[PDB]
Amino acid sequence: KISFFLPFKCLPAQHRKLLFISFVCAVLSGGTLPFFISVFGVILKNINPIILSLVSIGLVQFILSMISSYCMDVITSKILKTLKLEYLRSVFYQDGQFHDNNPGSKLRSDLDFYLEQVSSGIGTKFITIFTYASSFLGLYIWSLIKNARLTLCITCVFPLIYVCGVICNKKVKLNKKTSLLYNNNTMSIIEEALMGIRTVASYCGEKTILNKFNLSETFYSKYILKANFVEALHIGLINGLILVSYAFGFWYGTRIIINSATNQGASVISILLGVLISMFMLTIILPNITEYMKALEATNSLYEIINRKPLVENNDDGETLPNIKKIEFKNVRFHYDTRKDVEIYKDLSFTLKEGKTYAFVGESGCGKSTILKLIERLYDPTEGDIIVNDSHNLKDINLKWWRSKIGVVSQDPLLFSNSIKNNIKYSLYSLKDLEAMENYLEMKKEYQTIKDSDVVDVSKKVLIHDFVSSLPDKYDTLVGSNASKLSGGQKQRISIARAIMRNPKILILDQATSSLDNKSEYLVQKTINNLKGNENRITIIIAHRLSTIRYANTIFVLSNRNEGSYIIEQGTHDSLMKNKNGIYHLMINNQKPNNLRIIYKEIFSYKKDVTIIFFSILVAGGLYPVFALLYARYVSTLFDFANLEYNSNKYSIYILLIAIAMFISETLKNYYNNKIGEKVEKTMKRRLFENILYQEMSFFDQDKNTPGVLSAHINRDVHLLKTGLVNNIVIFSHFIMLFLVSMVMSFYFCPIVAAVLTFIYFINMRVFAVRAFKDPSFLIQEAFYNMHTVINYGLEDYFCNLIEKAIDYKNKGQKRRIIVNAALWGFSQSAQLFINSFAYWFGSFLIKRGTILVDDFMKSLFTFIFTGSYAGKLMSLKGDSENAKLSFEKYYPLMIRKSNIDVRDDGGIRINKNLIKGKVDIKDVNFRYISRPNVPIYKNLSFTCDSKKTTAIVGETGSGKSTFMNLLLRFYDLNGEILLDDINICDYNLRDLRNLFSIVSQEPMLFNMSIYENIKFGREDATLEDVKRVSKFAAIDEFIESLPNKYDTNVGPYGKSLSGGQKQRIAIARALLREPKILLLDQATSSLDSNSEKLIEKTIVDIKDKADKTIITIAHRIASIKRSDKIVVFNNPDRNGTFVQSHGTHDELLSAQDGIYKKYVKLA
Ligand SMILES: Nc1ncnc2c1ncn2[C@@H]1O[C@H](COP(=O)(O)OP(=O)(O)OP(=O)(O)O)[C@@H](O)[C@H]1O
Ligand SMILES: Nc1ncnc2c1ncn2[C@@H]1O[C@H](COP(=O)(O)OP(=O)(O)OP(=O)(O)O)[C@@H](O)[C@H]1O
Ligand SMILES: [Mg+2]
Ligand SMILES: [Mg+2]
Repeated sequence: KISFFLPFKCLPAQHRKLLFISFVCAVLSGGTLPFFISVFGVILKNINPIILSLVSIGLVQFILSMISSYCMDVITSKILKTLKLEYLRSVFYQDGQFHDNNPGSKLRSDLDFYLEQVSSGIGTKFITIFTYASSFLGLYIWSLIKNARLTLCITCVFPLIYVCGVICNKKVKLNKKTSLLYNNNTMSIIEEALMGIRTVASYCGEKTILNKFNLSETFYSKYILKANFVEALHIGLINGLILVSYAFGFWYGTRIIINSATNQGASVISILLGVLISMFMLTIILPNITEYMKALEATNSLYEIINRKPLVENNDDGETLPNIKKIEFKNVRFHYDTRKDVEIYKDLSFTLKEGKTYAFVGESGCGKSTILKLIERLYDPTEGDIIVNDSHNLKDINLKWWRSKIGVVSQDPLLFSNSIKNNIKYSLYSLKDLEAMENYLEMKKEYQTIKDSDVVDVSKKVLIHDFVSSLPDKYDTLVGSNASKLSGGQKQRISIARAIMRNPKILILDQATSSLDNKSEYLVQKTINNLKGNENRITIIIAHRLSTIRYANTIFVLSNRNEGSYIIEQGTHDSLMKNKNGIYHLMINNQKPNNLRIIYKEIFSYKKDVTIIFFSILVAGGLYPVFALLYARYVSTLFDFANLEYNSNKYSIYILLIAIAMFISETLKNYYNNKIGEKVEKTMKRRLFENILYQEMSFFDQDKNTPGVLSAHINRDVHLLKTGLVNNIVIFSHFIMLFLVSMVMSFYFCPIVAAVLTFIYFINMRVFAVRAFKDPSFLIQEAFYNMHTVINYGLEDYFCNLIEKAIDYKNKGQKRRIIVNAALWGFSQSAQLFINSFAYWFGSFLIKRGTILVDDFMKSLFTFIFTGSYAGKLMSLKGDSENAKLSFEKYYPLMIRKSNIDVRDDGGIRINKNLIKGKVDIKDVNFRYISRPNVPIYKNLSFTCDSKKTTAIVGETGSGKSTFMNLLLRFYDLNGEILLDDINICDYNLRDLRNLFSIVSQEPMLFNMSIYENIKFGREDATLEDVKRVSKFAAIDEFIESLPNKYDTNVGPYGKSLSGGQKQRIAIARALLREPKILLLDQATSSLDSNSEKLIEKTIVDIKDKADKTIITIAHRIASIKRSDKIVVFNNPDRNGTFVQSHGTHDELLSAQDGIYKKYVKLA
């Protein structure tokens, strides 16, 4: 065993008393039915006071049962809050090795899988057990005092039912665990598809994903259906065993009758009829024990994750030094966990003092960013040490205080999606929390102390104050998901400002000036190298353009030329190039309302599946009241002896025949339920995702249709249907069949009372049917995608407290919807006696009149007890049925919506890839975004690229360079024209338009498949030989052939298990395999050293030496621009638009008229 009361362990003393009250106020309400029997039996056989007593005990039953339902639904939605908060707080404090093996899409699935079990095992189903177990003892203890030997045969049977459960549970968890893995698999395909929709749409790979989705769901439905078969057999078998035992009891009971009535109604019949009700209660109890025993394992598995202990603990056991000096590596080694057989470092060691600048240079696979991550203690070394100030090791200093001084600008900027000033002010929270919380909550209030004076000047210091002051909502406008609204240089400037604001002692810049022109870079560098406090700090620059590090106290050069990188040179700018003919000299010489009808229509189509369940419900529903015959026709044939033994042997065999029919009906009722529900779930899951995957780009720029929201809709609110909407109907049908059989059985005795009270039961049945700060999922996904920023700037408790205010905001009807359900639950348990009292009332008159007898009245009233007692099951699945309908109503329009720009339209000019000139002409252009329609960008653009020529485009940051590309691929429609071979782009049947282009985007992206499949994206029919051929021009087919599982190696999610230079060359290779007619490049050499850069340049100029390809490029390095044919300059003198100024300079007209190009040539 594990335990019993785990979910109720971590509670305060304010809810434990509520638990005690809810426990005690149910046993009382349960022990009134046998008390009612004991009173009614003695009072019937002998007017106002008795009716008043009956109504009074009914009322106190109502009042006692109303409280237990209110004081139980309050604990449920506090446990379900506490667990979910404790889960995702010991995920932020976990080390980095935990995040490599456990992707973010694997955690959400487990979370919202186990919480469903916990919710469906501690709700209203917890109290029905205890309130129907009291009625068991009330009738079992009564029947025991009279004759115990007749009754104590089932206690010998209790051990046998305990054995089926063990095996029938052991044969379940295997399949459930095997299905959870494929669930985790198919959840990692949705997020990666929605984040990279711009690439999927461009390469037409939105059909390859559907096949993976369908395979992963097909291997899932099989195992889940195989698992939920055993559970339909277990409960179907227990009923049969119980009825067989009852048959043995009846057989033993007839023995004393045949003895006495021969050798010398009846009380024995009464005893057996009292025993029957106990078994009828066990029929209701047992199918809720399992669902409670499923929750213990789930919450155990959750506490297993919550009580994890990582290697790098963020305790408060560290130290606090005065100041920072002399970081020092000493014989460091390191390797990663996935690739245990791939070493990186040989003998890494150096020293760094304060008040100086430093630099790192090398190839694109060495260890630079790995050092960046190794300083901040995301990871730990294996053999060396990072001793600080020659008397203290880094594994003994307080991590919070150490991170309270470092400013970071990473190789991939990661901003949140609220606003600019809040993103810039987030740097200070981790310092104010140190000021307040370590003095004497004083934290949540001092965040207002941060005034709007430092934001202004720190924005002035990065040349963004002018642009941010021109648009509406200066410091209040919001940025989209991953800051998709802004541009690259803008995000770099925002991150630099966020780093400067806190005045760090240590600063680490990792390719921060990659997407910025020469002039702004020079000005920003002049600003940073004279900032206040520069007399004592340590700045660490990493760069590929060696012009920015001309001044530096030391320059470290390192290489790996095949078992580990190492340093080869040390010296300044002047004392390094003139010394020898090393690598550095070569480098510097190189540079120089009625919607639910859609569901039922799908249910009433599997015609042979709805038939069997119907004929099984018809048999399992009414076979308890049919026993009423078996006694009557038996008791009618007691005083006709000399043939009694024949009947006695006959009716026991009839009971056996009924027992063997209970089994089949129950198990076929319980299995085909889930079989029908899963098949609705699959279709409703597929259609939504399929429709969403073909929509346009503006649909994804909206505020609410974010990637973290849609996945939750799909998974959760398509899974809810199977349970709620398809099980509740089955329950209603079972109840209806009980009622329809009981009303037939009651006419057999006396039709008057039946015709009277069926009306009342119909009315009481009608009551049950007709009675009726953003989201949490946004924040959780937004945190899981940007874990590095959140760990660097110390933002765990902030999001923790911020998600609580959304859980509470979503729960507002959580208070009103409970009292209604509690009143209904009380009315279910108290609607039985109010009717019996009225029956006695209007029966006394007719009995006194002399028209109806007492016996038939009694045994016509007694037979409705089953349908009176079964009403408690009409309240176990109400909330999940309502939530499902609400969710369906608020995701149906996504399912039905259609797109304006759809690739499936197959009508238009079909274009062949044999006769194409490749001329792109522009007549006039005017464009404006919908997110902020006051900012004009383009005004009368005019330029051309003729055919098989090379064209270069230079401009200022924010001018619209990476917007022409998007307009050219039908991401956004137009006022103006763009012509390909003198015909507009809107009339080409864009399946072929997107076939002959090939882009190299500004931020590459990869998926969790292998390299072989990522390079084959789009073009499925291709051999490994073509891949080997095309991976040679990319200058990457040496690293891959030094690696286990060369082309079968699995990259991580989004490409995090590779570097930036590799991720980019792989994208280049992917673009070259398609054999494109038009090649679009956008900063294709931003993260590459000069050697790889000139190799790819050799490939490009070789391709340019021959015809049959039209190339367009964008770059800031002046070196790779002179070899073009025409150079186009964009400008924006007054902030109203852009127009062409220069045209066709080609490095021969650099200063003829006043322009900007004459600066960009000389500044670098
Ligand atoms: N999570 C990971 N698991 C396993 N290996 C990794 C992981 N992240 C990076 N690597 C490997 O570590 C090596 C070093 O990568 P590094 O961070 O030094 O790239 P880089 O030098 O910054 O590249 P660039 O110079 O182009 O920016 C790479 O060869 C890469 O394959
Ligand atoms: N999704 C969007 N919604 C609204 N406006 C946008 C969106 N994307 C870009 N913009 C606007 O377009 C302008 C320029 O965008 P773009 O990214 O094309 O410039 P860029 O030339 O790529 O900049 P860089 O040269 O730094 O990459 C920005 O000022 C921005 O306000
Ligand atoms: Mg890097
Ligand atoms: Mg750009």
